[PDB]
This record gives sequence, structure tokens and C-alpha cells, in this order.
Amino acid sequence: VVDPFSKKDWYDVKAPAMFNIRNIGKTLVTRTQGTKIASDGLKGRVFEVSLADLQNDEVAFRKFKLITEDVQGKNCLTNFHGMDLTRDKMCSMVKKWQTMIEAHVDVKTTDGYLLRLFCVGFTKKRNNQIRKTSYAQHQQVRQIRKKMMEIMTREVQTNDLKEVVNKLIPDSIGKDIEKACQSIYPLHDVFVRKVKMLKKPKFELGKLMELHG
Amino acid sequence: QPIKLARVTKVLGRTGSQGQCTQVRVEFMDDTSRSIIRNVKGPVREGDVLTLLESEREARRL
Amino acid sequence: SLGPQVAEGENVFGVCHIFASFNDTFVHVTDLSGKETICRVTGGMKVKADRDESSPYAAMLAAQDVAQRCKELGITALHIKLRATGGNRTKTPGPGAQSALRALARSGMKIGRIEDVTPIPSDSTRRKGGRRGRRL
Amino acid sequence: SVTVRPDWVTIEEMDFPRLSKLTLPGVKEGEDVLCCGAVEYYDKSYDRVNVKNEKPLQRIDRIFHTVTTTDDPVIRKLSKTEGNVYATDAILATIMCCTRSNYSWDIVIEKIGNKLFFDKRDNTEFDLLTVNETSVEPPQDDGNSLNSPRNLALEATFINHNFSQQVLKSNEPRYKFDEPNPFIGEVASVAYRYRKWDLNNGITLIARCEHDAVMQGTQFLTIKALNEWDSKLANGVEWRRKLDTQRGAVLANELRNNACKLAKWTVQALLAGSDQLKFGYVSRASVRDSSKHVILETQQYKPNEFATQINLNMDNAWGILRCIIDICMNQKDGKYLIMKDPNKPMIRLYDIPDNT
Amino acid sequence: RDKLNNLVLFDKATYDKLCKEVPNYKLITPAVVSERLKIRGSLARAALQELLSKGLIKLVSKHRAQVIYTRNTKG
Amino acid sequence: TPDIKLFGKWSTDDVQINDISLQDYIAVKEKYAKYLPHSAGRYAAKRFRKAQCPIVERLTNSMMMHGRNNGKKLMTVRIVKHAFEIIHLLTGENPLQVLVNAIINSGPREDSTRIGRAGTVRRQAVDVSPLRRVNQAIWLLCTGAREAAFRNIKTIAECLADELINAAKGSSNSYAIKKKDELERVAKSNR
RNA sequence: CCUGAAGCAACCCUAGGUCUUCCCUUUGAUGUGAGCUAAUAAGGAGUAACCGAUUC
Repeated sequence: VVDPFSKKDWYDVKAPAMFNIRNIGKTLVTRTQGTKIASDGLKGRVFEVSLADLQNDEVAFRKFKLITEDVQGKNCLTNFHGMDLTRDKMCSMVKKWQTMIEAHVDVKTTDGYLLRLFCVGFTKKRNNQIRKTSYAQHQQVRQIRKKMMEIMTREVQTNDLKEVVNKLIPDSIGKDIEKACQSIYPLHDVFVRKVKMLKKPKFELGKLMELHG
Repeated sequence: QPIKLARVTKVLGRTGSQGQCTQVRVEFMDDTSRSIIRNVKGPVREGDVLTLLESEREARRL
Repeated sequence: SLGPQVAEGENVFGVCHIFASFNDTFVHVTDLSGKETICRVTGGMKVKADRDESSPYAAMLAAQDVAQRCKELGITALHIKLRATGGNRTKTPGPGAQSALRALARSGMKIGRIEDVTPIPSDSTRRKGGRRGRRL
Repeated sequence: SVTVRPDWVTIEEMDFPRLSKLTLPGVKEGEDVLCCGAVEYYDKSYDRVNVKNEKPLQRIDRIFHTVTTTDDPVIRKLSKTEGNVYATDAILATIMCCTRSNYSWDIVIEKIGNKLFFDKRDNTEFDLLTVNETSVEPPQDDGNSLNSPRNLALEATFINHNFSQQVLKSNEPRYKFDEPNPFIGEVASVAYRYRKWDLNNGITLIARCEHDAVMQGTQFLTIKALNEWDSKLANGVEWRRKLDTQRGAVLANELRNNACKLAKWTVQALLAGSDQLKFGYVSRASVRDSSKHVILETQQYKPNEFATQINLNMDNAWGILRCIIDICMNQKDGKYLIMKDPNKPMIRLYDIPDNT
Repeated sequence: RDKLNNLVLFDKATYDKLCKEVPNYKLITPAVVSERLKIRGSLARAALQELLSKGLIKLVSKHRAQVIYTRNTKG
Repeated sequence: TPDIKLFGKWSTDDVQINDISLQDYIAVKEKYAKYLPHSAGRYAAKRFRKAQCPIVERLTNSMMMHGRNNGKKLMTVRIVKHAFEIIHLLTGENPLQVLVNAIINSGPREDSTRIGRAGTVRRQAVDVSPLRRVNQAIWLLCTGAREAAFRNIKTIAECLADELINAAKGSSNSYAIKKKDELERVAKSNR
């Protein structure tokens, strides 16, 4: 006999400065009744927002994961967690009569963040090609995959997390790999399928509030 | 919703369980270009008028 | 009961997890986080017979109660996360998926962005039923 | 319609989907401020004219005044008295049922102070009647052909100006309102009456509304003439075949082919407040004879019934009009041009110097 | 359930209604007058034949199946 | 009268079918202008020959039903004549115009039916043809006047006048409009 | 043969009230009550009940 939504404060969510539309939406919490605190229970919530909604209007097939690493006051401050292509996109790309080449590198930014990036690329059929197949030999596949790893590491390793997200907002890494592997075997549908977050540095606030303007 | 006139342009085929509904290609008197497919009871002729309660819904062609 | 968003234009988004098995339907609205639940009306809470828990009808009732319940708290629009059973089992959503998604659009909500979130395994554990399948 | 010069600045662009979604409720009644001209009595005995018992379509010499907002002396008087949006029926009929537009058309907006003179270009093809505009294929013929869009439109305009007068008992005592026609035995049967519309968003609208004739039963008539030239190529059914079993079919088929013309004519009558709009079914002698015509039949429709029948929405008509009067009562003075994209479905708005 | 008991002969006030009312109706038929005065079709016919011969209602058509009168014109 | 053919004593001209859709399948004007409802027929010869029968004859045909009254067109013609007299008294319009309006107002727009993905079954909504509209319009207001007159003082001619007046109005009091709105409602309930 | 009846905004004529309001009385409208009808309304509900795989 207790209306359970009487004790619920709404909180506005904020995305970092790297995206056009700042505020993502609203978040529910329980009023600080007893020892457990609203903001502390609210800290560490993962928001999966499509880049179309995160920007004004663009590709809707790339999604960004954002963690409310701190709350300032009636305002959740999210920070880049991870990235994932949508099921519809990945399922649509993977089709028969070609070679699918998959790479993954475990690379660290200049600041603490250590990512795991997964790249994918499919062998392109030539404009005058009459052969049905368009397969790549095993040595051509692993020369492509070696080059995938070599770019994916170089692009992240040398600069910080604000700039790696600025690269993932387009697909500058996928376009760079695609143009690089034109000599070995022409690929076409090349993306960075997924970005994972393995390690974060011990939390700072001054470093967060540079990312939040 | 406003009631709108669809004009039969070409009778296609007969449908239903007991062959009871005539499935007909209609050309809208309102919009110049929009042509949809509708299941119709009773006997219908090439080049006459229907009063559709909705001018958006479409019947499954066979 | 007060989402302090603007009365004119501002849409408050939830996200509705429509888990549609072949013998049950779930309609479950949460935060964009996905942590805090708002509604969960199953196919089986509405109808009282075991054979029609996985009905288009039961899913239509469930989505209607969810739509009405979330309109009061002030969730205007919804993102959609459809799924079948997945794992070793079927990956075609249940027959309640269509009727539920339709029902909370007939009931005056707004539809954001839709996607399949079925647990598709890399390669899985051994499926239930013998080497010779389910013989009937 | 016009060749667009490099000095002409595009300011606003509106496409047909965006214009189709518009609405305005609350539009008030039209108030007859002035009623001018003299209108004849109609012979209801031209309706014993069917597929078997037709009539000769004769040339009648009666003078038609194609005077715009610019050259209207009553509007020129009323300008200073009250009103800030002045128009003719043909002009606002174009803007209202703009959604169906196929060919290139144009309207000169003249914002002199806090006014909108929705004017038309004299000595431009605005008072032509288009033919088979909205067919599966418009006539793809050349200017030297007789079945060309120009030549079909020429004769279509002629037979309409003929029919309006021919059907009429045009030498039996006329119905006079208050004034003689403000433009001048020699004259044609037409009455111009001016109406105020108070328009919600803070606009007063003074449009010139034209009745064609009077009929007894009294009753006001807007009268037009439907053309059938060469059906078999024209992408329509024959009229002379029977027309009696298929009247509803012959109507609805010629409607789709002339979607914008019949939409302009019907909203023309709704504007004027005519309780009945009549028609005239005119065809050739032989399918390639431009000179001869014979009147097959006529059918009468109450424009309120006809507009909900064919297709229109008063909310759309007034919703598109409030949008355009709001746009050009928002932006600056001088000569403008509402021109529709010749090949694509979108109306454009250019700002031009004081000359053209 | 319910039953209908019409009059075989006029009550004073029912005849007062008939003498005042039925020449005001646009349609005068024995069936209409039978329902409108709670009177048998025999009484209705006999009463309307009085009203006509008296010279008060304008008859339009007679037939064994259907006899129709109207209220007489004004001017 | 070599010019105008008054139906008994009712004018042919100055009756307009407003609805464009039902205009071809309603015969009242200019060539179907005949003195009597009665005629030879041959309207059951080919498919859409029926559309050319004067609507007054179509009403005269549909009226004579329920076994005991199969083929009594003379009795039915006198009923339609008496009904047209009574319509003119209570209304004051052209009785042919009131009939035409009642035909338009009574005809449904949508009806429910059984369709396919054959295996199981499904009851979806479909359109009615402009002939089916006028066919069912006549039948509805005929059976409405019929069943109203059964075990009643109100004579068949009066019951027909009641139905045609109230249906031409669009009352929901005539059996015609009542049943029309029931079918269009069910048609909506499963569309 | 008699049935209603007391002031008329102010001057002149006129008829001893040659006079038109209390209200008797009838027609046209609006609102409530009652009947028939809406209607088998709708909703309850394509829910409950009953039947369904299987054995030839």
C-alpha cells in the first residue's frame, strides 16, 4: 500500500563535448531514504545511444555506450565507455561468395584507457568480374589482417580518448584500412565492428570537466 | 478520417475463400499518381468508382 | 509522477523490451539506462488460460496496459528491443511480437528506433532433445 | 512559364509534401462589402441536350476583361479604406489547390507598405485552361501540331468563353446588383463582388469573386466547359460512345486527367459563395478538327458537395494561403515571384528588381 | 405482456380532440387516426367520412386498401 | 405529352444524384423516365443489364416477397403509388428525389468477409461495389417497411413512406440506416 | 339574450367614453417531464463455456 514512484527524482543526462546534441534524455532514482544515496546508486549506469540520436541526424547503425561516471547536481555526466554496430548492419554485410577478414588489437591510449578494437572487412567483386566467387587466399587474408592490426594500433596508441572518439564518429580508421589493403585484395564494407573498454585510469573530475566543455 | 474516392482502372483477379471478393487495381481521383490494390465485395466493372473509408490501407496481392 | 520536460515539444523516451517466446509474451518499459523498470505486463497476467499466453490478443492487452501505465509517469515515446528465445532455441520472434508493437502504436505512443537483441551465440552448448530430435 | 534571370534572388522554397500537411481552422464568413456587374438568366432548357440531341457551339462576340489586382479600380479605392491582402479568384484558386500543380505557373507578390497585392502578370499564359495536365502522359506534341498543349489549351479557353455565353438567354432583362461593371450591349455576362475574410493570425483578406450567371428555381452560377479532343490517344474514354450508362465513369476519368483545372474551378465557386457550379461537355466534330464543336451534355454540382467528392480540404486551402500571406507579410517590399519548379514538385519564391 | 384496447365509440374528450386536432395533420389516414385517438379502424373510417362530407378535410385518393385525406388549404 | 413523361404525376427532370459513385447504378432521369414501374424486363439476361432498370421498378420488384406475395406486381405498383402520394404530403419534395436520397444514405461503404493465407481462416474488412451498395440499399428499406407493417394498423404504404422519409434524412430510426451502421461498425471492429 | 373592465405619457377634433390593458381565447419558438425510438446501442468480449493432438 505504498505508491512506489512517489519517491522518484528525474535527472537530465549529459553527453561529452564530442557530440552535437548534448542531453541524451532523463534518468529515474530513489530519494536518499536511509544510508544508500541517490547519486551513488545512480553512478555507473550504461546508456546505449544511436549516433543518429547522439548527433542531430546521420547513420543510425553505430551505437555509443556512455557511463555516468559522476553527478554534479540534477545532472548525470556520461563519458565514452564503448561502441557497437547494430545487429541489422552486421547481418546485412555478411553475405555468401566472398572472404570475411576479422582482426582485434588490445591497445592503450596516451591517458589510462586500454581499449580492444575489432575490425571487419569483406573481399570486393571487381566491376568486370565474371567469376562468381571473389575469394582471398589464406596468406592474402593474414597480410590484410596484419595491416588491419598495424593501422588500428597506430591510430589509437599515439593520441588520447577525446581524439579516438572523434575518429570513431566518422569511420576514418575503416576508410584508412580499406584504402591501405587495395594492393593485397580490394575490400569494400570495412568498419571497426566493435570497441570494448577493459581498463580505465583511477577517476579524475578535472579530466571529465574538460570533456564536458 | 475524410472519406475519399478510388476509381477502378483495371480488374485483376478474384479472391476470398469461396471466390467471393474481386481484387481490383484502383487509381486515386484525389492524388494524380497513387494506385493501390483493394479487395471488393459484389460485382465490380472496369471504369467505375468506390468510396473508401480510409485511403492508406492496402490489401495483400496474390 | 512529474517528468519536468516541456509540455509543447519535448518527448520523454523509455525503451520497451518485447521478449516474445512461442508460449509467452513480455512488454517491459525501462530507463534509457535499462536499469530502472517502469512497467512489466506479461501475456499471462492479462488472460487466464495457459494455451493463449503467447497470443496476438494477450500481447495486444499487455502493450495497452503498459502504454496507459507509462503515459501517467510521463513516458511519451519508446525505443524498441525485440527478441525471440535465442541461445540454442528459435531466433524467430513469437506471434505476440507484431500485435504488441502495433498495440502500443495504436494506443497513441511514439516509436523511436527498433533493433533485434536476441542472444545469438558464437557457437553454443548442446541443444535439448536427442540426436533424433522431437519425434511427434 | 518564364525564363529566370541571374539577378533574381531565391529567398524561400516550399515542396508539395510540406504544403499538403498544412491546416488552418477558425476562418470566418466572407462579408459582401460590394456587389457589382449585371448577370443574365440561364436557360435550364440546354439540359434536354444529351448524346442524341446535341447543339451547335457557335462563336459569341462578348468582351472578357482580364483585369488583375493592379488595374482593379474598386480594389485601388478599397486599398486605403480597409484590407491588406488583395487577390482575384483565379490567383487564390492556384495557390489554394497548388498541391495538384503539374506545369510551370507564377504569381507576382507586390508588398507596397504593409499590404499583399497577389497580382498576376498580364500578357503571360495565366488565363489559359490547361488540358490532360495530370494524365499518365501529358500531350508530348510540338507547337506546330494541332494536338499540342498550347493549341489544345487555346481552343479549350475559346470554347469555355463561348459556352458560358451561348447556353445563356443573353438578351432578356439582367439581374443588376448595385453598380455597372467597373471595367466599362458589347459586354459579357459576369458580376464581380468583393468579400472580407478575417483570418486568424491577424490578416484581413479582400478577394474579387466572380459569378457567371443567375438561374431561377433565384440562384447564382459559376459555369465552365470540359473539353474532349482525341480520347483514344488522350488516355481517356470516349464521350460520344453512350455517356449515359457511363456518365459517372466519363466524369471521374476526365477529373483525374484535369486534376488541377477542376480543383481551381471548384474552389473558385466556393470562394465566390456560388450555391451551384454547372459544366459543359464540349467535343470536336472529327477527332482532328480544331474549328468545329458540338455540346453533348451538362451536369450540375453544389461546389461544397463537389469539393468533398473530387478531393479538397478547406483547412488545407486556407492553411496553405495563411502560410504564403504570412511568409510575404514577413519579408521585405518590392516585386516577388511565387514560381513552381517546371519539372519537379516544389514552389520557389524569388526577389526581383522593380522592372519585370 | 402489453395489450391494445381501442374505443368502439368516442369518449367526449376523445371526440373533442378529433373535432379540434385531426384537421391540423398533413397526413389523415384511418390507421394514423386509429393510433392517434385509441379508436378501432371502423370508428376511424366513419369519423373521417363525417369530416369529409361535413366539408373540412381535402381527400387526395380513395382505395379499398388505402384512403388518404389531408388538412384543407389555408388561402 | 410529347416532351415530358411525368411518372403517374411526378416530374422526371430537376432530380439530381449528388454522389458521383452511385450515379450510374441509379436510373431516374431522361431515358429511364417511364409512366409505370411495371415493364417486361430482360434485366436478368446478362451481367450489368440490371443497372438500367428504373429504380422505382427495382423497388417494385424487391417489395413483392415472403412466399404468399411472389408475383403480385399490380398490388406492389399500387403500394408504391400510395407511398409516393404520402411522401409528397408529409415531406413536400419530389418523391423520386426523396427515394434517390434514401438509396444513397442506406447503402453501406464497407462490409466484413472471410479471406485467406488459406490454411486457418480470417474475417477482414473489404469494400462494397456501387451496384452492391444500391442492391442492398433497396433490399434493406424494403424489408424495413415489410417487418414494420407485420401485425400492425400502420398499412404497408404508410410503413414504406416512414422508412423512405427517415432513410432519406439519415435518421438511424429507419431499419435501413440502423442496419447499415451495424455492418460498417463490425467492418471497422475487425479491419 | 349578454359576457371583461379600469387607467389612457401631453394639446386639438371627434364620438358620452368610437377605448384598448389587466387576460378568456387560437396559431409560430425555446427549456424540462413522459412515451415510442435510438438498440440487440456501445462496453462486458471474439472473454467464459464447449470442442481441438492421439488411437482406422
